[PDB]
Amino acid sequence: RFLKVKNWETDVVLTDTLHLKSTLETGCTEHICMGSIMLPSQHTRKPEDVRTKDQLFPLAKEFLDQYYSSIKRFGSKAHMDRLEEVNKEIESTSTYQLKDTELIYGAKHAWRNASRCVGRIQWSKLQVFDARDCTTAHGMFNYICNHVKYATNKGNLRSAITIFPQRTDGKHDFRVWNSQLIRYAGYKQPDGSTLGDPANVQFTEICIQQGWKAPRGRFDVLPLLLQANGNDPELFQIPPELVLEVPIRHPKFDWFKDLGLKWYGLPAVSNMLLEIGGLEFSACPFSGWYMGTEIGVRDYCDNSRYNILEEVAKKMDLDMRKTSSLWKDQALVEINIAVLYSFQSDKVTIVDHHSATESFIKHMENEYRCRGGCPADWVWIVPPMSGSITPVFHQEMLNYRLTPSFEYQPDPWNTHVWKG
Amino acid sequence: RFLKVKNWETDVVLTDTLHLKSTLETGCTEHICMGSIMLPSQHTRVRTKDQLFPLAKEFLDQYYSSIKRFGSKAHMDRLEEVNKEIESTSTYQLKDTELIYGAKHAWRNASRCVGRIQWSKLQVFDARDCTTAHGMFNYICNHVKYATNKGNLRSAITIFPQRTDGKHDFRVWNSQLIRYAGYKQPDGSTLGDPANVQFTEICIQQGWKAPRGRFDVLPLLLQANGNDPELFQIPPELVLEVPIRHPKFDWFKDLGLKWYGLPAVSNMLLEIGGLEFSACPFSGWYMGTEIGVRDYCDNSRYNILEEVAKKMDLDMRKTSSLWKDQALVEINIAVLYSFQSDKVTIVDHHSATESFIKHMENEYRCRGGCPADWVWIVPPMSGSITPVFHQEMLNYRLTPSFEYQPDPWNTHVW
Ligand code: HEM
Ligand code: HEM
Ligand SMILES: Cc1cc(N)nc(CCc2cc(F)cc(CC[C@@H]3CCCN3)c2)c1
Ligand SMILES: Cc1cc(N)nc(CCc2cc(F)cc(CC[C@@H]3CCCN3)c2)c1
Ligand SMILES: C[C@H](O)[C@H](O)[C@H]1CNc2nc(N)[nH]c(=O)c2N1
Ligand SMILES: C[C@H](O)[C@H](O)[C@H]1CNc2nc(N)[nH]c(=O)c2N1
Ligand SMILES: [Zn+2]
Repeated sequence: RFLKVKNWETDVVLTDTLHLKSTLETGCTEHICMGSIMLPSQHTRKPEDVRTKDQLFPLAKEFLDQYYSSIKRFGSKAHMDRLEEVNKEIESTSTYQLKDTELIYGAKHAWRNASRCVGRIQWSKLQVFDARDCTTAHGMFNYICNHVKYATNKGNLRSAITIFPQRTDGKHDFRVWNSQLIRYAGYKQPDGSTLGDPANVQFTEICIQQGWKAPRGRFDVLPLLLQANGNDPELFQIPPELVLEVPIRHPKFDWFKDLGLKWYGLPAVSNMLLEIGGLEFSACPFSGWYMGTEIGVRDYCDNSRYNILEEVAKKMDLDMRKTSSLWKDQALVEINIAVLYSFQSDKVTIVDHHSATESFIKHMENEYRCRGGCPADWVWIVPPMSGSITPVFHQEMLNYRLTPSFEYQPDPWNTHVWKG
Repeated sequence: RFLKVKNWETDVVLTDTLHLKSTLETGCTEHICMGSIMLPSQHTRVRTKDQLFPLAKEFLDQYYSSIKRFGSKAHMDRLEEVNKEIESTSTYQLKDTELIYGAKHAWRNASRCVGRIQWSKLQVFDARDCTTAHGMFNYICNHVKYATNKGNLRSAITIFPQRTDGKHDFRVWNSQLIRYAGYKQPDGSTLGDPANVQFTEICIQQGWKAPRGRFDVLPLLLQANGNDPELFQIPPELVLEVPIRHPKFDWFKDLGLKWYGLPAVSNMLLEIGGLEFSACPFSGWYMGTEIGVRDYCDNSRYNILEEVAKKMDLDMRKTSSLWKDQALVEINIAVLYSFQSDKVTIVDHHSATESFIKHMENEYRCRGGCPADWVWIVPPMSGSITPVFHQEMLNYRLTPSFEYQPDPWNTHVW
């Protein structure tokens, strides 16, 4: 079966056959589309769902078939020997270890398969750091520091992922309790207002309970809370000289610097789960570089985040009485101009949403031609401002789940059995 | 099976049971989501005697429930009467009350429509007695004048006779009652609206005398009883237009932009209780972004971004100056400002999406849900600063419904 997608701006039609290799489920049915559900059950991974031999060798075999195909060795003796070796290791030890080459392939293809990621043109240039020999939270801290230094590269950002030991019985998990490696604290005040990043209040409170001495400012970089081998997590402070930040100023508005805004340069997601051949890597922080709107639209202008639209619109002296003045849209553009101006001026890698979406369309067409498709989630790919003046708005997309993959997992403070 | 949707800005959670009453199909499966396909086969559209009575029964069931007469004598009598009429005539006719209910509920069920908070105030014009294209023209002029109301726009639909054997179809060939012509210039580009180049051709290539201008109101091409379609010019005094100026940039007027007040979709199919109304033009009032973002700034449409930005003297060397985004906001300020100045009804995308969230809350509370298509509900600019961006939505197909149908010129047995 073949499936066509049309770009309604250019009339380019592409044909998807890759969806036939889709294994996991979407959450939709013929009678209901769940395409706007944020974290459906099919995109998450409960740690209690630890796999049996029963289901593991078919997942391994399918991964290894894909791997050996990509290296033009399908059906070779190396291929058959590896299948044999993995089979014996499973029935004997109930799990198996990936080779270094397989791990690198797996992590690159999990990103390649991430249908919500607009930055996938870069997928083949991922630096994979093998941390599967790590045993303690202190060792995790050291690996994460090296990831941050490497990825940051003094502003010339480089994509990277660090992969800690895989899940065994779900009782000895490695977890990074931070949602991102670098994030600002948030503090609920007694008067109900929030200081700092409202999205991080709950995690900030955990850190404080675990002994963090909170500066209680608006942009305090959170400590790392790291869990090795299923033990209680431990606190660590990232060396501040490793945390690259950018003060936000506007190229025309001199008062903008006086808002006191900054952001960090390195977006590094650390709470997702990497699935490769049925193995589950519960700690696998990865990082790239920012698209401007992630900071300028969502981080700064979501009502439930720093929420700076009013103050910016006040200082611009826009007509704030009626929404039809579009004072919110005007301030939004100026804030996003400032984010991009500030990063470029400091020579920190950033991409604007016009550039990123145009590159994604080129990536997607290439993937149709060389791979037979490119799974893509329109709801997430379209940028959160100026949607229809980017080319992805007009692009039909097919969403399906391929493995290897990144999955969501429950926050560990909800599942952890505390040792004390 | 009893599903929940969450708003991530407010944490409000709603429970949906209405989807269990879904009848048509989405195009998705458990292995693939087609949520961003413009026109799956299901959203496009002869009925045999067999499929028609269950459809009629389902519709009459929900109608008599809505008036609290489910299981009443009147209900059962109507069921058998339509049953008798289908067995006999191979179709049936709706009572006026059922027609009005069916139309309002087709709008209520339109999961892609952000304006549905207004669904119950729709003015239904019964045109089922119409027999000719001149009669269709008369009915449409009356609709346009009633709906326009000197700029105090009112929602309305006009329903022409239902499909019979599929050979006597009533169709409005225009996609909207009021749209601007488009012509392929000899110099290579496109004058007017590029979206309407084909239809503009079929007007000339059927008789129209085009002014070959940039904002020429297209004539109506009306098809009655399956005959050949006929041209009619809508009286200009009935077509309310708005010159587009900016409340700060005096040069804006020199761009020469205008738009019409009345958005009136004319090419969809209305399905009520199995019956098919192939000609059912309906109208409401614009959300500003429809004109300013899509009509004016789409690259396949009037595509004015570059010209506006040049007149603003923005740095167009690099995309990262966000000159497109700046111009886009100013264009959309001008649209709202112009309509508001001329006292023509318009809603901005902030007000409309806030209204839709309130509508969703009402529908979940009083109906058990509200089918909604996030890809279409979220506005084409400033998506995440509108509340619908953060609102999870369940998309499913309820009937009565509006459906797409093939363009007539591809189907007409000429
Ligand atoms: C290199 C530049 C990159 C850019 C510009 C980029 C951009 C984005 C953006 C804007 C999103 C939407 C998420 C949101 O709005 O919060 C996203 C999602 C995602 N990105 Fe990328 N990304 C990049 C690199 C990477 C890398 C290196 C990885 C992994 C190796 C990755 C994996 C993902 C995944 C898994 C998601 C999906 C999250 C979900 O399913 O909810 N990205 N990306
Ligand atoms: C009164 C104010 C109204 C507003 C502000 C409004 C707004 C919108 C918008 C912005 C869209 C998106 C489609 C596009 O971008 O081209 C839409 C779709 C739609 N509207 Fe409404 N509308 C209104 C009235 C009505 C009425 C009176 C009807 C029918 C009686 C209706 C039926 C529909 C349908 C069926 C669609 C979806 C077409 C599809 O499935 O692709 N609307 N509306
Ligand atoms: C690697 C990377 C690059 C880049 N430009 N941006 C990112 C962050 C995007 C991202 C990537 C990702 F994989 C997961 C998330 C979490 C999204 C949450 C879910 C609810 C609220 N938001 C976010 C990562
Ligand atoms: C009644 C009405 C009100 C309003 N504010 N806007 C409209 C027009 C919106 C609309 C409503 C509708 F039902 C159909 C269409 C045509 C869809 C095409 C196909 C892809 C691009 N557009 C458009 C109608
Ligand atoms: C409900 C809705 O799915 C949710 O708000 C989504 C919409 N699209 C998104 N797209 C991106 N890139 N990031 C997001 O967090 C979201 N949130
Ligand atoms: C391919 C994609 O579905 C297409 O561009 C859609 C996206 N969302 C839309 N949303 C609305 N309201 N109107 C549209 O025409 C579209 N076009
Ligand atoms: Zn779907």
